[PDB]
This record gives sequence, structure tokens and C-alpha cells, in this order.
Amino acid sequence: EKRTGLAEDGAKSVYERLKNDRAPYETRAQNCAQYTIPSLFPKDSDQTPWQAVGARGLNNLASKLMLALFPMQTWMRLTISEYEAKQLLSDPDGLAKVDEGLSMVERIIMNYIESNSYRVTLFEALKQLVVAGNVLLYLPEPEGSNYNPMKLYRLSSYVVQRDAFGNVLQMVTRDQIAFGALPEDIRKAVEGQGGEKKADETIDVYTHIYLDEDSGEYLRYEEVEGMEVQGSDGTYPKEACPYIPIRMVRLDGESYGRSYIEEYLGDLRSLENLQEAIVKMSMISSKVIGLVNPAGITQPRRLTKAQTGDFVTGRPEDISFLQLEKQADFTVAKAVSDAIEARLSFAFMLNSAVQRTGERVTAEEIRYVASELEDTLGGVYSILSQELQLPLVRVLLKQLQATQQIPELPKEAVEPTISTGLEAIGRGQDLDKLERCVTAWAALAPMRDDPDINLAMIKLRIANAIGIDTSGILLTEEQKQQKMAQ
Amino acid sequence: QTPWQAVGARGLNNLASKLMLALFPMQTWMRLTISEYEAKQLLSDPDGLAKVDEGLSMVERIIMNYIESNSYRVTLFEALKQLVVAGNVLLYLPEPEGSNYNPMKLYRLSSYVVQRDAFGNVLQMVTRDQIAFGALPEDIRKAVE
Amino acid sequence: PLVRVLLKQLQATQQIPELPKEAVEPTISTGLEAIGRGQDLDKLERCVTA
Amino acid sequence: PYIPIRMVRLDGESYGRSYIEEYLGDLRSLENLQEAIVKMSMISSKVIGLVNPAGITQPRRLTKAQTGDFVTGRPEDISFLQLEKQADFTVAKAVSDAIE
Amino acid sequence: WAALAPMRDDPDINLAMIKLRIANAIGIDTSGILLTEEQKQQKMAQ
Amino acid sequence: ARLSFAFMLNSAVQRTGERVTAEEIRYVASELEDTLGGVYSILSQELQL
Amino acid sequence: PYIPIRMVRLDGESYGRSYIEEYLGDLRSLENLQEAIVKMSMISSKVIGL
Repeated sequence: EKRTGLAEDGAKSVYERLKNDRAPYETRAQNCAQYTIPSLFPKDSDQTPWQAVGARGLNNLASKLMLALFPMQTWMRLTISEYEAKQLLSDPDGLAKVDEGLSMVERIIMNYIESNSYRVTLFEALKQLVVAGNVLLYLPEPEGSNYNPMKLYRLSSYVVQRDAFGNVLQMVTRDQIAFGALPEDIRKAVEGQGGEKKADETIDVYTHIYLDEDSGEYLRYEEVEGMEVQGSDGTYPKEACPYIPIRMVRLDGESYGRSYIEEYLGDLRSLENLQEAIVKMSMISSKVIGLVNPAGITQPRRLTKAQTGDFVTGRPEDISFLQLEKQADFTVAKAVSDAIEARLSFAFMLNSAVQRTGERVTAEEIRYVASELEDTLGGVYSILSQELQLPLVRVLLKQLQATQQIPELPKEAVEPTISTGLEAIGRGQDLDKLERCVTAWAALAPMRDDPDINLAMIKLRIANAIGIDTSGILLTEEQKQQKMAQ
Repeated sequence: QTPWQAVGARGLNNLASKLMLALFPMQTWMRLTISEYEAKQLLSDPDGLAKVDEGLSMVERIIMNYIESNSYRVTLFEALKQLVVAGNVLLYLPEPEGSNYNPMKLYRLSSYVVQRDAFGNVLQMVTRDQIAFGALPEDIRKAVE
Repeated sequence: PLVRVLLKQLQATQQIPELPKEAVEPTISTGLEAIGRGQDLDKLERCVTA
Repeated sequence: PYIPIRMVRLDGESYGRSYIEEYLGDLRSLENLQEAIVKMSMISSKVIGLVNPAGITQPRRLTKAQTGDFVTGRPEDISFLQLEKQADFTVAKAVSDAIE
Repeated sequence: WAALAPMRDDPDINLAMIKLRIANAIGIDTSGILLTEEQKQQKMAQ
Repeated sequence: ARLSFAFMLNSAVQRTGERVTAEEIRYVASELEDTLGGVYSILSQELQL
Repeated sequence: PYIPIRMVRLDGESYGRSYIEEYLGDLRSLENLQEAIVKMSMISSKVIGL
């Protein structure tokens, strides 16, 4: 069947069209990668760098973020939905069974992420997210309990179109598979479409995903050499598309995202250009060249051949050694280079932005400057929890629930709330409030045996101000007199 | 074109980061409490009161759950940057509409306009989107040709 | 303004289960009050130390 | 549902002022200077030989020499072009730094 | 839990609930952390 | 020096510039731990499992 | 039982990148410089009478 809508005139033809507005982004990504790690986004179409600062910064930033966002620890938290949680009012037996299945679900997701090598690709994705605007993550249908890894498309080989509100209208990926590696059906279709193909010839395979105007849901198909692939068609519901295009830095009303490094590219290239001319300098400067005056007696052969300790026919007025003596010029260059590199280290939260060789670095300023690095990391992290973490989890839930790898739970826990960050680590806001109230209560120990002060009321008021539940914090009359008797 | 120095870049970035962690943290950040007038009514009625405070600090957690689930933090960040560099930002939050992914919309100063009265209340606004024809809704698309 | 609006939008779509009149127009604290490190707590535990 | 926000108010006016605007002077000053400084560092780090063509020392023979090599020439013919704007720099640096 | 030693002999504070709540926020199993009624009164007797 | 950070050589701490404090040693050492945790958490997925 | 391992993945590619590659520029630089310096030290240690 000929399909229409956004897929009216072929997948490849859409890819081609949308590529036009994507181009700036991939130029920008190519420039940033040039001065860090070029293999992330090479300057092929529309060699290593001199300095390694870009390289170790990017590597650092990714590592840090990946150990924050996706640690070996449990990192999401599923909890009962607010509405259904109001239902199980005065039903602890029926509740605590919900939370048991939810925290089971937690563990299943975790076991999946562990066993399908999600961490490794997430790393590569973070690098990409940092250097270029965007990554496209694709997680296929679980399909058994097999090794189901994730797939990553770097900005160069995929394309996106968003509406007014930033919702995804259509996507087109473009794999480049060698003919030999293609499935037989596809392989046969291709050569049956004319011209016999060599095993090492590469074949563009376009994958089109798009919103249908009629259905409130996505359609997908694969498309090779202008013809749709046999049984490559499919559909995805709007709220759970397994293709996730991620932006690092949003500009609303725009299909792709800006990148992190781009903001600090000015100072990065500046460093690169300088570090080059300095290294070259040092090379001229470490080269010894003698100068025998040919008007003199001292003959150069006789010098080169000499053993150490040797007396040789000559005068010292004939030989001189070519001195560079660009000694001051160097320290000006160095001072600048150093300044910039220092500025970059802060932007890559390298811990050795503390390392200043100027003065005796106190201990007290270290804590303050290290908390400027924590400040700016909290920034990217709290943005990448929304952008990368929550969508990845939300989609994994729906995917696993579809294949009944998630044993049936009671209605309450089908749409739970997904906590991430410090809550899940078990170091959250609730615990803090509780153990700040305990420390506030211990400060009325020097009046425990009160004359007429009434500890009960003050005890409850402290908890209220701080904001603990205080649902069964105070001992009731019947339970207190019961405990007074025993 | 990029700038020669990155002091401004890290400066703005710092400022926004700090502000956004202060204004919109993962913690609860608003607090809803009984109105002064109606609170005077429930004088000597604790049982009837702390039920109000119970439904309110429910409301808190609902708003919070929405802000978490609808990516409010990420757009607030971009808005704070905008707010610092250009004088003003425009936030648009559409009708919840089911229980779906309803994000917020941001209009930079360049693509919206405002007129205020004497007392500074809003009289009119006019935003200006710039959509590719292909992305438009079919009804509009067909009107346009 | 952000909060005030959300309240009115959520109460419109009855994504906010009905509460008794008192809590339809409440007062919206922000800042330190909410964090649980406010003026009230300070005054209390300054009175305990006195 | 449309909320137009201002950063810094000026009463009786539809739009708001910005935070950075207040400090723009010192910011553009910085940007002008750090430019002129960066460019300085590129001049200063560039080696350029000067072989006196009245002389004996021929430049082809200097560029082709290995390290350790002895070569026909006199050190009155080669000189390396020095920028020595060492003091002028630290003036510019002092000011840049003060602003930063 | 060692931080509520300066109020172990509580007047009307209820250690039981706060002890379980701390464990929940941290996120231990709490599957048989509290002493049950029959097992507690058994231990009080012995 | 730069390469020593990249190879997590402990003696990237060793700077002859200044009297190296005790408090910065810890902080710079944990840059090396940071970047080691990086390669390790990858190679655990790539090589170990 | 054949396990081919990659260090640094590039999705859609059969072989992996290396860890050192990312820092090779600074490494060859050192090698070149250290060579010219060691060679300097042999010229500097050599006594020749005239």
C-alpha cells in the first residue's frame, strides 16, 4: 500500500529535506570536536589536536555525569500514584503490598539496564550530548529475555522535526550497512532491483517514524534504495515511542539542541592555536645549530668527528651556536596560555582548577572553589535528569509492561511517579528533615524533667515547622498509659 | 561567531544554575496554607482543620508531581538565562488536557510583544511562532494553499 | 505567578480532588518557609536555648 | 496562562530591563582587551628568522640542518625577530585582571 | 538511630514510628525490623 | 604533567612549583579516582560481564 | 566463546577506538621534544678543545 501523510513522498526524500536545517548544528559539533576528541564528530563533510586539555575535560565531564546519573546503585524510585494512594487511606496491609511490587519493579529495570550494557552506550551518548547538540537513543522491543542492547544515532546520521510545542512529529534515521551484512530478504530485493551488488558495497537504510494525522500515534517503516522493506512496518503509541531524541541545551521553537562546549569554544580554539605555536617554539629552541665562519681556520668536519676530551685546530671566533633567546616573548605567551587553560578547567569541572601555583593555597578557599564546580554540575545534572534519565526510564517501564516481564501488580502501581536523583540514593529531603528535627528535640534535654513547661506541644510544633508527617508521632493517651503500666 | 573570552559565558551559566537550584529544587518549594479568614472560622475545630492542612499539603505534592513529570525545570533554566541577558521572557503553559506530557512553551523577547496599561497590568500580547509549512496542522495547511 | 496559574489550571480540569471551601484560595508561601528552615522554627529553637 | 515576565522593572513600561545590562561596560571592555591580549600572545610566540643577505650564512642551509649539525655561517647574519612588549603586556594584564 | 539516644527514655515522643520512618527514607527493607507485639512482650517477660 | 593526569599517575600530584598542601592532594587525587571509575564502569560491562 | 572487546565504542562500527588515541597529540609532542633535549644534553656534555 502507498502510505501518505508526512511520509507522502518517501523516507529518503524527507531525510534529504530536513538535513538542510540540521546542517549548522553538525558544523558546530565538528568545530567543538576538532579541539577535544575529533573521532566524536570528524571533519569529513558538512589528525589529532595539539593540546589534550579539551580531551581530558570532555572525558572528565562525561565520566562525572555518568557516575552521577547512572551509578551501579539503584537510581530511580517508583512510588504509589497520588490519586490511588488517597484511595488506600487506612489500608496499610493493602498499601505496603503496592510499595513491595513497585520496589520490585525498580529492581527489574535495574537488572535489565545492567545486563543489556546500557551504561556503556549512555557514556558515548553523554560525550555526544556534550560535544554535539544531540544524540538519538533507540531501544528495541525486549523480544524474549535475550541480550537486547541499545542503539545510538549520532547527529550526522539522523534527523528530527518538532511542532510549535517541541513534540516530535517525525524522525528519520539513516544506517549505512555493507550489503554482505544486510538480511537476505532485503539483500535479494536490492539486487533484484537491478545491478548486482558486491559484499563490501555500503547500502543506505532509512527508518521513518511519523505521526499519523488520523491516529493519535506514530507509524514506522524501513526503506531501502527507494523501496519499502518487507514487514518493516509498525506502529508506536504517542506516549511511549522507543526512539528518544535528546537535546542538551534547548532553544524553544527549534528541532535540535545546542551543545555544552559551544558556549566555551572561543577560549578552547584560542588555547589550541597558542599551544601549537608554543610547542613549535620549544622545538626551534631545543635545536642546536653551529656556525663556523668560512673566513676562519676552524673547519666543521674536524668538530663533528671529535671525541670528547679532544683538542682540535681552531679559534673560538669562528664557531658560534645559533641562539633563539625568545625567552621573554615565551613567558608572555605562557602567561596567556596558562590563564585560558585555567578558565577552561573551571568550565570542565576539572578538580585541578584549584591548583594555582601563584600562592600558598589555603584549605578554606579550596572548599569554596570546589563548591563552584559542584554548583555548575548540579546545573547540567538537574537538566539531564529531565532530558535523558526520566524519558529512558518512562519508556523502559512501558516496554517491559507490554512484554509481561513485569509480573501483574494491583491497578495503583501501573502509573506510578518516577523519582530520580537524591531521593533514590536514600539521602533525600525527607530523611534530612527527620534527622534535623531529632537534633532540634535533643536541645530540650536540659529541661526533660520540666516544671510546668509542657514538652508535648513544643515537641509537635518543632516537627510542624520543619514539616514531618506527625501522623502518629505523639504517643496517644491509651497507648502511653499502657506503656506507663508495663 | 564566538566571543574572545569565556568569562561572560561561565558568569551567566553560574548565575542561572545557582538561581535555578534556589527557585526550583527537587525539594518541595511552595507551601499552601489555610486562608486567614476561613482559618478564623475553624476556631476550636482541630479535627476539621488538620483535614484542610492534609488536603493542602496533598495539593503541594500534586503540583510538584506535575512540574517533575512535564519537564518544567529544563525550560525554567533556559528562561532564567533569557531573563538575565535579555530583560524579559514569556512563559506559556497550555491546558493540562488529559494526563499527558504537557510541557511548557517559551517565547524569547524577539518573537512576542506586550502592551501594559498605566498600572502595568497586561492589555494585550501577541506571540509569533515560525513553523515549517509541513509541520502545520492539515486544517491550517489546507487553508493556507 | 507560575504556581498561582498552575493551581487554577489544575483545579479547572479537576486533577485536584475536591477539598473543603477553606482550601480553594489558600496562601502560597515560597522560599525558606517551604524548605522547612523558616522564621517560625528559628524563633522556637531560639526560645528553647533561652 | 500566558505570563510575560520582567527581570528588572521600570514602572510605566511594557518590557523589563536586564541584569547584565547594568554591568555591560566592564564586560565589553574585558572582551576588547582579552582579544588584543590573545592576539599579542600569538605574535609573541612566533619565531621569525632574519638572515642578512649581505652575509655568508644562507637560509636554505639553516632550515635543512639536523640538531647537532655544524654549518657555514656567521652569527652576525642571523637574528630572531623579538617582540619584547613585555612591560606593555603586564599593564594590559593588570587592567584585564582588575576588570575580570 | 544513635542520634535519638539523648531521648531514649522518651516522654510521649514515640520512638517506634520515627525509627521506622528514618529506615524508610534511607530505604532499608524494614521486613521484620520492628519488634512485633507478641515477640516484644515475650522478651519483656524473659 | 598533562599526560600524567591522563594515565592516572599518582605523581601528577608532585608539583615542584609550591609547598603542596595536604587538602589539595585529596581533591586532585579524587580527579584520578573520578576518571578511573570512568574506564572501570565501562570495562566492567565490556570485559568483565 | 569468541568475545571481541572494544574499548571505546563508535555506534555503527565493527572495531573500537583506543583510550591512548584521544591523547596521542600530547604524547608524540613529548617524544619529539624529549628526543631533542636528550640530544642537546649530549652536545652540552662534550668537551672540545680549540
